[PDB]
Amino acid sequence: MYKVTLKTPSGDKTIECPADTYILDAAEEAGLDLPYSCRAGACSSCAGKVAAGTVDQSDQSFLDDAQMGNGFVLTCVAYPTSDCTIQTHQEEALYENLYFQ
Ligand code: FES
Repeated sequence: MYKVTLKTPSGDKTIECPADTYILDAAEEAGLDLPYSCRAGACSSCAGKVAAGTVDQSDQSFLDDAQMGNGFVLTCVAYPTSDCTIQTHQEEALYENLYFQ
């Protein structure tokens, strides 16, 4: 898998997310304070933030490719296309920016 360090409001943890399996599976495995939702992309409140590396969230709701470069991504239907660091609870970041990055 790819090693993605999820940045949670409680800290950070490196998970192993397969190139076929969405981050949240490995994310919850790692022990994050990450909720569980649809895994189908019915919303974007559970939108992770690509702090580092990259992931596959092309079919994200109202998030665009540029947002991924900005470091804004989806946790439900996305997984690392490389080893990365992914912020969790920063859903707003796609909506505005959250001023994190
Ligand atoms: S629950 Fe609908 S996208 Fe996470």
